[PDB]
Amino acid sequence: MDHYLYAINPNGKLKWKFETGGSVHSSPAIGQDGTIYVGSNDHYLYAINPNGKLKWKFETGGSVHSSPAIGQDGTIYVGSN
Amino acid sequence: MDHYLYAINPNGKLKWKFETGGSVHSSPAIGQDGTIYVGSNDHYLYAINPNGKLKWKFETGGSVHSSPAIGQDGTIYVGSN
Amino acid sequence: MDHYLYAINPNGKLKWKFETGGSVHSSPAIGQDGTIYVGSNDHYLYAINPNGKLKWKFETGGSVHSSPAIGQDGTIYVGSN
Amino acid sequence: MDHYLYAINPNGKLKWKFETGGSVHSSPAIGQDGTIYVGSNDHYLYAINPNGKLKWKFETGGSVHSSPAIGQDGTIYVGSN
Repeated sequence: MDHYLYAINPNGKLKWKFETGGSVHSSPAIGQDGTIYVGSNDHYLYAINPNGKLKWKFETGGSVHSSPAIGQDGTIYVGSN
Repeated sequence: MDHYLYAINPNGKLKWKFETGGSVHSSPAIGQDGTIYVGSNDHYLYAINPNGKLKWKFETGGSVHSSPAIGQDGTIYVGSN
Repeated sequence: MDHYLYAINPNGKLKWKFETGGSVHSSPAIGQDGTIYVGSNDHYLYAINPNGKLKWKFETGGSVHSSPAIGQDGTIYVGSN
Repeated sequence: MDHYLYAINPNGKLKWKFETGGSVHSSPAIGQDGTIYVGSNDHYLYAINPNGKLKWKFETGGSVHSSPAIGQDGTIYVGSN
């Protein structure tokens, strides 16, 4: 499979996709600085930069179907399976 | 099973329905000009006008479960299976 | 099973629950007038009043795991399975 | 499998994790005082402080897949299986 997070332009064209190690069921969230957070079936929560490069990957105990929330001070909240 | 994205008035009467290729697990998102986006299990991220006409669809490698998010500049982000 | 939509108070106590005909996997959305919209495994999208009584129920072709969006003019958008 | 709700800093380092009873499919939501809410497959809608301490949990009849929504007045809405 593909396992990618997609970033698509208003005109229908691709901007970038980013690869995780498993399927992306989480829905993306976007913090004040433009960072995109999303979970994967591969265990991690991923921080991707607006241009599509990894920022960091945090590792939890299981797959991530829960979708992140961002609180005022920038904390990212998400559950794990 | 149904497979549509439904537009329904606050009064409860249907406004329009747009048939996609498979079940819509994806929750829609609304951009600045009012375009509605939503994944489809037919592997596409769809984008609909406020009048039920297809604007465009973007082909992903797999089923799109993830619900899209929209950045400040209109970029549409979403994950695929 | 229960099939209910729950409305819980900041203090942990119950305000009301509402019964559908099947399981509630959709996540709720809230329109400007306080109306709560959510889907069910039983096929319908449900409009519930702030006090917990039905407002109307719209019927689609399949179960509703997609979660609704509300656009500016009050349209409710949701997919079906 | 993991079962936690994770709080992670914008820098990527863990802030706290709060163990719930089962997998967290539910996506969290953030209220006015900063309380984080989230369902759990252990049949509860949880509510966490910004410091990883349980505020309260509310027992539903079944697994809570739905992600909560919050009204103007702080009421927490959510659906159950």
